[PDB]
Amino acid sequence: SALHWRAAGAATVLLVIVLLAGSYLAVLAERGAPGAQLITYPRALWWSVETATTVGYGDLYPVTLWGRCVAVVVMVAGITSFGLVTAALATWFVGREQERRGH
Amino acid sequence: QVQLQQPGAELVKPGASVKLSCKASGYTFTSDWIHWVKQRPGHGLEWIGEIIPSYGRANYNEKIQKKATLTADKSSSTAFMQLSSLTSEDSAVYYCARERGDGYFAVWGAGTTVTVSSAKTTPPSVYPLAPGSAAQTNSMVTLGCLVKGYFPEPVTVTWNSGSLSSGVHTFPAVLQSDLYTLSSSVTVPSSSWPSETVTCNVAHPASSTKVDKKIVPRD
Amino acid sequence: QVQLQQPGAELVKPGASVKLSCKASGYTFTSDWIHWVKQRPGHGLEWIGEIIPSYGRANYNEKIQKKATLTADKSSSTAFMQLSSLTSEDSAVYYCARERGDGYFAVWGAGTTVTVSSAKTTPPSVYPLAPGSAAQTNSMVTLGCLVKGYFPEPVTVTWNSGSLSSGVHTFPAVLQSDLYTLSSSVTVPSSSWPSETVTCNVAHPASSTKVDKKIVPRD
Amino acid sequence: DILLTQSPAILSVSPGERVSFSCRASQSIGTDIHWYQQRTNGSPRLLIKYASESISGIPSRFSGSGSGTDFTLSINSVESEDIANYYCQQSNRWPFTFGSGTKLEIKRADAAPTVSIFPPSSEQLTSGGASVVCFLNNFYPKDINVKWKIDGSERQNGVLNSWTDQDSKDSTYSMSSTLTLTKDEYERHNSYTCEATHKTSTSPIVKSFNRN
Repeated sequence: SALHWRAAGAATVLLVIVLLAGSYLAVLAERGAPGAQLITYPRALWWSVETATTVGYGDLYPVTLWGRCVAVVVMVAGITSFGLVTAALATWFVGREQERRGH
Repeated sequence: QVQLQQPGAELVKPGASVKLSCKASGYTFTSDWIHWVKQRPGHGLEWIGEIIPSYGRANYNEKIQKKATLTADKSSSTAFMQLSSLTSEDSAVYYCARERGDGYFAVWGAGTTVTVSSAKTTPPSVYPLAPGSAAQTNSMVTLGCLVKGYFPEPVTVTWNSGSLSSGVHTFPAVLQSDLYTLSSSVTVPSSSWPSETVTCNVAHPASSTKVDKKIVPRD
Repeated sequence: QVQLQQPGAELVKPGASVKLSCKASGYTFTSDWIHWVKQRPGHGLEWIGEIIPSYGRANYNEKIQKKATLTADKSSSTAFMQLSSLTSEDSAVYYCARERGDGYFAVWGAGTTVTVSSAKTTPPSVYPLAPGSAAQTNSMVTLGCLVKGYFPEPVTVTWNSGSLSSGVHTFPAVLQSDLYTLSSSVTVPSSSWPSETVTCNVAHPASSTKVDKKIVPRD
Repeated sequence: DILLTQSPAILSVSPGERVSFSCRASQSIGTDIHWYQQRTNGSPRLLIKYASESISGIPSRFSGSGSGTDFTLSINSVESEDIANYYCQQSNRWPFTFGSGTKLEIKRADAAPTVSIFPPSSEQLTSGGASVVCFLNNFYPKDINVKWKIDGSERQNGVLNSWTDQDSKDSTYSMSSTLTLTKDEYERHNSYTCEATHKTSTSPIVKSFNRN
């Protein structure tokens, strides 16, 4: 098992853990802020997903400082994880293209 | 099972404070919130506050003056609310409720009647209520017992320790000279009494009193 | 084509149930939804529910008590609605309609009149209505026929099997002793009768009856 | 904060008829509304969650509908046990809030009071006190008068009355009337009579007893 694949696997696991902790910590940051919607666990999990993917519909979003901090970690984990998958696909294609060229 | 357990009553002198408890059983999750809800006599439900025992974070209703302070004891699965500096406006039934972080209160405590006053605790006096002997019997017969001179509210009245439930009325207490009085009524087949026994059980949580009284015909 | 076909009528004893059918023709797509819409006499359209036959998933109006259950038979291109435990409040015309998943009902069934009662089915009696002979003729002449003593609603009245449509009135039925009565009126050039023939056709779906009656002058 | 409006505050229906409680939110809250039942002396009990979702243990009779700002709790065919207050609660935005609640009331057939008088107990006399207790039980409607007479003469000093809320067992009401006296003043009279005047009878229902 080559490095770029172990890392893509590791990244994906690590993102799922960030999604779960982020859901949990978002609700804990946002309860106590009047008007907040990010305040029950099921939809916080959906919110962490659509944040990690950078979709950001706008149905849900943090309004407190620490919910916004949790959001940033989730965004970075998500962009980084998907970028690491992209970089692993690059490595696979580049290796395959070496062989196909006899290099 | 009973998933949340709360004391029946606390009497608090004006200006004093009190710690209300709520011991949880059943499934407990890292994610569970314990909520507190106030109900004044003749009034609706009032959300006071919430705490997550696993992390110890608590939030309070802002819209109302903040006399409360919420803690939890993870070891004892017990949540505490400290209401401090109370007034007559704070006399109420205080419920606790459990919410799994998905927004609704699936299960509730029986609630603690908190009374703010300077009067002393007084266990009630229980008296039988069997008919006079010149009373004519129908196919049913009506018995009762009289709970008078107690303070504070509440008292619980059951009949034959819960087994009798059909045919039961308990009347709201009335307040007279700083003592409460109510009666309770039971109706059983005329047939069935006093052949089979009828007893009223009166618990008064504020004085840790429980008494039984058998209802026998008069001499 | 006729794209949705529904039976004209079902009579249902109170508390019983009934399966309503809707056979679709024309283009059918994997994406098509079949909808059900209730209309009580003198009232508007009421959305009941929907099903997608290709996947078999169904949704129901929550705002109204749920007596219905929707199924489909992909083989027969037929959608079924089972209304169970009916009351007088359930007597209505029930339409089915087809929606291509883009939000509007492009095509509708003719609807099924569902009557909840304990009364028996009764085919109508049809009687001619030709003028008396001392009646003066204008450039037009008016004929009719009388549909009485039937139950339940409805009946369809046509004239010369649909070919006559101008000059036609059918009056709403009136209800008398648990039997319905209506009349229908037709007006043709005086010229044109009885030289050319005039017949009323009366179908009563609840009894699977259809009858013709020629309107000839009186003896 | 989201205000939840429940109106009307009281709902009167006849036995077995459909009833609908209204909840209105001051802004759109999706389907994040739950409904609770509180009987006399009881704690709230979850009936419906997320506007329309059934709770196991809850009669099929109960249903919920609505989204956005307008929500309804419905009982198809009310029965006596449904006599309670009904509260809605939103969880869409912090903090959670409750509506002010709607009472269900059932208009049942008229019912005459069953009247009982009880002389004071030997236990209570032993402590220098005497209470004569009258029960007026299981009547309908709630409008009722009780009169006390000692030795034929009306009495109003020392009379405390208490009325139950509508009974969740039979949709009737009940009332207690308690005449308290000294042992001494009780010993100084013969007959104690309790008289009930109710819509179901032009003559009063009367129960009495002689201390002798």
